[PDB]
Amino acid sequence: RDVQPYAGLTPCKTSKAFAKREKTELKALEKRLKKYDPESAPALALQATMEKTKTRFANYGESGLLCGKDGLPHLIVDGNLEHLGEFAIPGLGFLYVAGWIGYAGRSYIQENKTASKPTEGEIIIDVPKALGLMFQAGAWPLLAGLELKNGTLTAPESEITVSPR
Amino acid sequence: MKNFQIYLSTAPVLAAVWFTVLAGILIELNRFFPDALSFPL
Amino acid sequence: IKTVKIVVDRDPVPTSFEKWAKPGHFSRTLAKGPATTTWVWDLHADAHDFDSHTTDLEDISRKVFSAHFGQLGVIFIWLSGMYFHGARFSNYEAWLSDPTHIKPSAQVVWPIVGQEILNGDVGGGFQGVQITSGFFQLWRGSGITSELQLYSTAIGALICAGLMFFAGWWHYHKAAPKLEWFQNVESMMNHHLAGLLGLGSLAWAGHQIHIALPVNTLLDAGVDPKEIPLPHEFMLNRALMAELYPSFAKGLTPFFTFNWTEYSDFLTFRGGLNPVTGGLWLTDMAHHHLAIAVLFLVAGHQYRTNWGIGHSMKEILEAHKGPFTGEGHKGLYEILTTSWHAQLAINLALMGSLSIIVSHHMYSMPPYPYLATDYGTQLSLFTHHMWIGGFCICGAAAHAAIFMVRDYDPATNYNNVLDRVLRHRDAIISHLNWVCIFLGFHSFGLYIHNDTMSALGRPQDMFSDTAIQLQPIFAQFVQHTHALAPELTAPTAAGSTSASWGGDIVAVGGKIAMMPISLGTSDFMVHHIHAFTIHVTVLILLKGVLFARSSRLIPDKANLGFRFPCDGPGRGGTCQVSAWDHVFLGLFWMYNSISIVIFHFSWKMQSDVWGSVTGNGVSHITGGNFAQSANTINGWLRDFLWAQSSQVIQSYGSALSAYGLIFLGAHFIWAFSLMFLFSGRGYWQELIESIVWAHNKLKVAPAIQPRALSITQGRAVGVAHYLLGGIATTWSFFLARIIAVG
Amino acid sequence: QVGPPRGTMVKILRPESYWFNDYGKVISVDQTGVRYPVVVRFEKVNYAGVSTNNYALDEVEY
Amino acid sequence: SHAVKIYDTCIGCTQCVRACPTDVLEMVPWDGCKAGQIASAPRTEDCVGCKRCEAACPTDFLSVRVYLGSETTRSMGLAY
Amino acid sequence: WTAPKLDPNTPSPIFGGSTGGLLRKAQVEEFYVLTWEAKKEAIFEMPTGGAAIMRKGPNLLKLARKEQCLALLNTFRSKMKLDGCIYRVFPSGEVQYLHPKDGVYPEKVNKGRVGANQNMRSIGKNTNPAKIKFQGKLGPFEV
Amino acid sequence: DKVQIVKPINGDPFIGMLETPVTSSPDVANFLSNLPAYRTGVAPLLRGVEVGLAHGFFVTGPFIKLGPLRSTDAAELAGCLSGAGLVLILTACLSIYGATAFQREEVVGLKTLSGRTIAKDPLQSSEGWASFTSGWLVGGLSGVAWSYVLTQVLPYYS
Ligand code: CLA
Ligand code: CLA
Ligand code: CLA
Ligand code: CLA
Ligand code: CLA
Ligand code: CLA
Ligand code: CLA
Ligand code: CLA
Ligand SMILES: CC1=C(C/C=C(\C)CCC[C@H](C)CCC[C@H](C)CCCC(C)C)C(=O)c2ccccc2C1=O
Ligand code: SF4
Ligand code: SF4
Repeated sequence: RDVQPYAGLTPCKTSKAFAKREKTELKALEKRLKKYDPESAPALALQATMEKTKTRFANYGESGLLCGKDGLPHLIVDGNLEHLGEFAIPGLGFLYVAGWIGYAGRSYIQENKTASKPTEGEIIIDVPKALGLMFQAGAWPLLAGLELKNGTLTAPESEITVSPR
Repeated sequence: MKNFQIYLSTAPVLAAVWFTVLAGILIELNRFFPDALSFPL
Repeated sequence: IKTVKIVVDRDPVPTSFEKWAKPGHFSRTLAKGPATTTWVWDLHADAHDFDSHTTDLEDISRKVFSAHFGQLGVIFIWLSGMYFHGARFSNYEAWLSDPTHIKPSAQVVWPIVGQEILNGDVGGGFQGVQITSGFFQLWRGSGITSELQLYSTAIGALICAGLMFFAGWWHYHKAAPKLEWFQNVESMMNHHLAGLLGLGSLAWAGHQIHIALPVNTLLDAGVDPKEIPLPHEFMLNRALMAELYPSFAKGLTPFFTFNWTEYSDFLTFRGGLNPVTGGLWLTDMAHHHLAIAVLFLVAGHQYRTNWGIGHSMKEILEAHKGPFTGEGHKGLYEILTTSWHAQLAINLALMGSLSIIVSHHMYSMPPYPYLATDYGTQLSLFTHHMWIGGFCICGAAAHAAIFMVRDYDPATNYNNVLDRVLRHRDAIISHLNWVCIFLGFHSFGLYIHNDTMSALGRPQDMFSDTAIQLQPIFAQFVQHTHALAPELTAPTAAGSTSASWGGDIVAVGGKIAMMPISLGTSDFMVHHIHAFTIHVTVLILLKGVLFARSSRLIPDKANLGFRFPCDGPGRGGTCQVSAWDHVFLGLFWMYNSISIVIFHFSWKMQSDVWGSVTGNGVSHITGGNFAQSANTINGWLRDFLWAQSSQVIQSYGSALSAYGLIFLGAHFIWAFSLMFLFSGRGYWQELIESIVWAHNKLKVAPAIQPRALSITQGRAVGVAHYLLGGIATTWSFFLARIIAVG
Repeated sequence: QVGPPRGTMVKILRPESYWFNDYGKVISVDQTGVRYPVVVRFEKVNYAGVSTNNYALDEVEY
Repeated sequence: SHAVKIYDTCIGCTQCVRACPTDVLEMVPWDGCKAGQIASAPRTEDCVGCKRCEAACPTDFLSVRVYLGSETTRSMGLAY
Repeated sequence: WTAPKLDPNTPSPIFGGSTGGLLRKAQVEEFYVLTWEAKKEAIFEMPTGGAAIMRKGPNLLKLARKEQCLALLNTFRSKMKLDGCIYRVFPSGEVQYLHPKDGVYPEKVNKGRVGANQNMRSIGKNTNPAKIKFQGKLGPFEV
Repeated sequence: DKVQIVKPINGDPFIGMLETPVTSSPDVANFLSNLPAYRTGVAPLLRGVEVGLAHGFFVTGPFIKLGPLRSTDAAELAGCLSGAGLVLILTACLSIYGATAFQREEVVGLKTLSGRTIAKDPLQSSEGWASFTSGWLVGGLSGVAWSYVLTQVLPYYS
């Protein structure tokens, strides 16, 4: 895709410095290659590395990246629609995954707190129940919203131990 | 046998297995979808 | 006089996973369960504290024996891995044909995240991580010419590891020996001299003679490894072996008639280095191992076991007493036959000193073909064995202190050689501290005065070679006597033990295998620095051991334990009083000293030994700047740290980029250790209280209560990360530098 | 008999207590007019590792 | 010297007294606790400040407290 | 316990000497004497360092600190189940009965002891240091 | 018959010292006892005289042979003036030590190892240490001057 220049950053696809970066790396690869005869396995490995570099640079060109004066891609994280894949979408993926991990943990700690000996189950994890809670934590945002609305997400002030101050 | 399974269910062994598997999946994703600076669109 | 015999309890413990399912079974406080997060660290800390688990010494001895079996199984796994990688993941066969120009490499990385760049151009139509363990040189010196031989011994090593584990299981669960078995030290020495060292050295001498010697002779002559006859064709075909070395045409007749002079072609005393490979003469090494075998076989018949001939070590201890030492060595036999920690202290001290000597003797007298020429493996081996030695010595101090707190009994040590040491520990520590101060003041002012004079523009007032001659006259004398040893005091030696003493610089393929080492004023100053740093480490460790049970500050310290954080802020403050804390500081200084030893080694070798002869004199790596710059701290900062760091910091984009990343990471780990070192538990516990409040707010409060690390554990983590970061920084620096410069 | 019966959960009101604002089972209450008669047992240990201590009648709530 | 104070939460378990390495603490009769005895610190001048009493006190919060103050020879624990 | 036990010239334990003994502080300031009755001859550990043999019957031992004397006496009581008393000796030549300071070990409640340094309140009921500001007070603990 | 050499100080095994061939050997004891510091019956001034002479004599030598002007012809004069300056500093140190050190009674006496009661050293007093300091000053300056003379006079000096 063709992205508009933003914050004084030209698109990497049409950036001469991006082409120079690609060129330089590829030439370095060639130099590394030259000492190896083509039949030997390092020669093929280096040619595959060159291919990988070319397709990486091409993919970065097409992915609507903005490059700077240095010639390397720069991320726009202000929320711009043209660069949402830089931070927003992977940000949403992280927020979903991290909240899943945390909610699986919270659910297991609350469930194990009802056991006869909670601290032993804290180190010897009940794998079937654990996995059940882990897969139930797929709908973490919903269940967290329910806990927030019902007031059971947060313990009241009086129950929590505090310093004498 | 069952006790050994319980031993496996211990925190260190389970952490090692879980992070071994996780590193495996992440490495496989970086092999089949390599060099991903950003989510494409 | 108990008879030495084999004693065993049959099936003492059943083989079952019930204890695996229950963490902390070995203890009583840890067995009940985790109340707080301190329990995890307590579990791991006393995992191998067998004395604190069971009171009886029999069970402890069985646990130690089978744990040793498990360690040996682990070591055999590691050896199997190294040989297997040298077979399927290396260029050993290519390196065999061109050892001078092909970089050894036995690790290849998977091409996943761009890490394939670490597969450097090591030569031979191969890419991988260049290795510095010297394993290729070892295999070449052992006569290995094919990857199948490496694979075969790797599989053997894996089988042996399985056998070692099976032996540990057998000797804990099936055939655990009784306590009276382990206490047969006479028999132990008889076997571990005659049978472990004696027969082991004999076996290796036989290998060297029959396998390594012909194969390496053919390699020296220029024969292709793929054309060399196989080792069994030399060991069995006597005509084939006699073709290379004509003494084998006489069989064993000269051996059994004391006509051993006929074996002089393959059992030599040449001394020096092989001019083609740059390693010790393999005939010399074979003769060496033969004589070592004989000496140990004879020395292993010293002690009486079951027949009246021999020595009793108790008697020869007790008979050594004198006017200054009271009862002398009486009671030490009881110490060292009823305390594992005492034996562990002695054995660790000697192992550490030995590893140090091993490093010295291997750089100076390279025992492997194309080892000296490969500067990277030589530096790596020296630095490695130095660090192992310093660590083992620190552990020796620790276990000496552990014995002193736990297993020392005043009743059995009344007026013996140990009790009198405990009765004038004040004099020992004060004199050592005085020595330590003196040494530091003199040596540091030797550097600081020089820094000051140079900065003031007064080079004539410096302690350099030009201005003030602090010449190491005694070391130069020793060098002279050793260079002249083959003429007067070692007449049958065809040459000196090392070329470092003097004359006839050894070069292999342009690069210098070995060069005579000079000793100017910078060598004097750095050696007195070494002595200073050693003496301070010894001060710390010996103070910890001697004041392990009591002091004028805390008299009741023995019952506080070997490992306690303090006795309180009273008496002005009683922090770090335990002998464990002395090992902490002792460990720190050990690290500091090694850091100077290996820096001296690296700079001196790069400047005055390593290099390349081009027919117009030596072209050293750094150009001989050590003698004129290593007399100033600025000189070490600039011409050694700053100058030689260019390889590691500019390593990005090459195969040494991993070394650069480790350099940064080890810097981080060292600074991260400073967190644990400069802080205290109270702050971290209160921060945990706030964080626990935050968790309790959301009902995420763990059942196991979060706790700050114990003060001892905080110090432990601090010293561990400090040693890790410092050593790994030096590792990355040394390896990147010496691999890039070559 | 005064104070909480045995077996009930009492909320600690002593500000300095490790288990302040926490709930603990009453083991026994001393009726001989001692200053801190209420013995309260706690699932979780303090920094000293103990799971119980004594409280007055106004330092507990049920 | 330091200051050692005994508070009425003391249960008279004697552990502070048994833990003291300088004989600063002693048990005295007292009607306030069930055990019938409270600790006291008559020989406060001998308190080195090692705080073994606080470490050995089971009551939460501590019934014995040591406050480091003016440092004398005995408090500094000097053999010289 | 009508009167404190006086200090006689009783034999000292067999010891070969050490560098951990009395310093000049014994000469200028004070030193402490530990005396105990031994049921049998046995080898004990000096708190200064080294091993000494105690004599059957009464023994006398001079040490630099009260802590050393009390540590050794606690060893004797807990291991050998002995009885001992401690004196403080000044350079002027006046001894001073120290241990147990009552004729009864402090851990055992004894009649006649008067509570010293007792605050009849919990630790949290101490006032704030701002209220005792500009007063001759050690702290909230002393009010 | 199985002689033990190292013994406790004066036979008392409960004092922080041990008598060894370095401490209680007859030759060592006679040498130390004959040094001026241990001549307690002699006037502190004259003991300070000898002390100053010995100390100021040797202390000049390091400045002569290793000072900044060691190469110049004025090496000796510089080194001797350095030695005199150091003697003056040490005189200041002695004066302040004498003012501060002897402020206590020290009620305990002193005896010899034979058990003979002896009087305290007059040197170990404020006025005695003042007299010792004056003797130190005179002796140190005389010794520095003598070192200068000998460096200018002695035949085999170089
Ligand atoms: C390669 C990618 C990468 C990696 C390795 C990490 C790694 C980490 N992140 Mg980061 N992060 C990333 C990308 C990444 N992050 C991106 C792209 C974003 C933008 C969304 C974030 C935003 C982010 C935040 C906001 C936080 C982290 C935190 C953390 C740590 C714990 C995360 C976790 O799942 O714990 C397991 C998860 C839990 C125990 C549950 C805890 C709550 C989680 C973190 C969020 C759920 C709350 C909810 C959605 C509301 C969010 C409010 C927020 C917007 C302020 C860990 C070091 C946390 C941290 O260390 O801070 C102290 C943290 O608070 N990350
Ligand atoms: C049950 C999981 C869980 C949850 C939901 C939380 C939630 C929280 N923690 Mg806690 N924490 C946890 C575990 C958890 N923590 C663990 C295991 C540790 C020890 C490393 C900590 C150490 C810790 C510190 C030091 C701090 C927090 C803080 C916070 C808050 C900020 C967001 C965050 O998590 O960033 C912090 C995220 C991390 C430190 C990463 C650790 C989380 C790991 C990945 C979870 C491991 C458990 C996992 C889910 C498996 C168990 C379940 C399974 C058997 C089914 C939030 C209340 C901060 C705070 O007070 O903010 C107000 C803060 O300062 N946490
Ligand atoms: C599968 C076979 C098997 C089984 C079921 C048992 C079962 C038992 N053994 Mg036996 N043992 C075995 C094999 C076996 N052993 C072998 C092969 C050896 C020789 C090493 C021993 C040596 C031995 C000793 C010396 C002792 C036992 C003890 C025990 C008991 C405690 C178990 C425990 O807590 O360990 C659980 C421990 C682990 C799971 C950790 C295992 C770690 C291994 C040994 C080290 C290998 C290297 C390691 C992986 C390196 C780490 C590096 C990493 C960071 C990369 C239990 C009855 C103890 C006892 O009290 O008996 C009553 C005891 O003192 N065993
Ligand atoms: C000729 C006799 C002989 C030999 C070679 C050894 C060799 C060894 N002993 Mg010793 N030992 C002997 C007799 C012998 N022992 C006797 C008589 C006793 C009883 C008094 C002991 C008691 C003893 C104890 C208590 C311990 C050892 C240990 C060790 C090992 C130390 C590690 C080392 O250096 O690795 C060298 C490594 C190798 C040589 C590699 C191969 C390893 C195998 C095990 C060598 C085989 C030796 C064995 C005696 C012969 C097989 C007999 C078997 C079939 C019954 C070493 C393998 C320690 C150890 O590590 O425990 C396992 C240990 O704790 N030994
Ligand atoms: C441990 C080290 C070691 C080993 C194993 C060997 C081994 C050998 N050497 Mg070497 N050697 C060594 C050290 C060693 N050497 C040293 C240190 C020196 C320097 C002095 C020499 C110098 C030397 C010379 C100069 C010569 C040898 C030779 C030999 C071979 C002759 C063996 C022979 O017939 O003698 C007699 C051996 C025996 C009688 C033992 C055989 C017993 C068998 C195994 C009994 C099995 C019976 C069984 C119970 C039942 C049978 C059936 C069953 C298989 C199914 C042999 C391969 C000779 C040779 O040919 O080399 C090329 C030769 O000329 N050696
Ligand atoms: C022959 C060698 C030997 C043997 C048999 C022992 C055996 C023992 N030691 Mg000794 N010790 C040794 C060497 C040895 N040590 C050395 C070389 C040192 C100097 C460092 C010490 C210093 C030492 C101290 C200071 C103490 C002991 C203690 C102990 C006992 C308990 C150990 C335990 O369970 O901890 C299990 C092991 C650990 C908890 C260590 C974990 C790993 C650490 C952090 C290092 C890992 C570094 C690693 C290589 C870097 C990479 C990490 C990577 C994953 C990132 C046990 C008797 C302790 C004791 O109580 O004695 C009775 C004790 O306090 N030892
Ligand atoms: C560069 C930092 C540094 C320095 C200078 C010192 C210095 C010292 N340490 Mg420390 N130490 C350090 C870092 C350092 N340490 C660190 C980080 C650790 C880890 C915790 C330790 C751990 C430690 C322990 C555990 C021990 C020491 C000991 C010593 C002393 C050893 C004797 C010595 O060096 O001779 C004398 C001192 C020096 C040479 C220091 C430099 C002084 C120079 C030469 C200036 C000379 C005078 C100068 C002209 C000033 C006069 C004029 C001025 C007034 C203007 C000395 C006081 C040991 C000790 O005290 O026993 C002897 C000991 O036991 N240290
Ligand atoms: C301890 C280390 C050390 C040493 C050996 C030296 C040595 C020297 N310095 Mg350097 N210097 C040092 C540290 C040191 N310095 C440090 C850390 C600094 C601070 C930055 C300086 C700064 C400095 C400056 C600025 C200058 C020197 C100068 C000198 C020289 C003359 C000094 C002088 O007059 O001494 C006087 C010495 C003494 C009064 C006595 C020395 C000690 C005696 C000999 C001990 C003998 C004890 C004996 C063995 C005991 C016997 C007992 C028996 C009777 C029973 C000399 C070469 C000067 C120069 O230019 O000359 C080249 C100069 O200008 N130095
Ligand atoms: C940082 C620090 C702490 C705080 C460190 C805390 C208590 C522990 C370190 C953190 C570990 C990593 C907690 C263990 C985490 C669990 C194992 C959870 C699983 C891990 C998931 C996140 C993957 C101390 O307690 C301390 C004490 C004494 C001197 C110095 C210090 C000190 O410097
Ligand atoms: S103070 Fe703590 S320890 Fe001493 S008696 Fe009162 S309660 Fe028991
Ligand atoms: S501080 Fe040490 S000495 Fe003072 S009372 Fe508490 S324990 Fe006894």
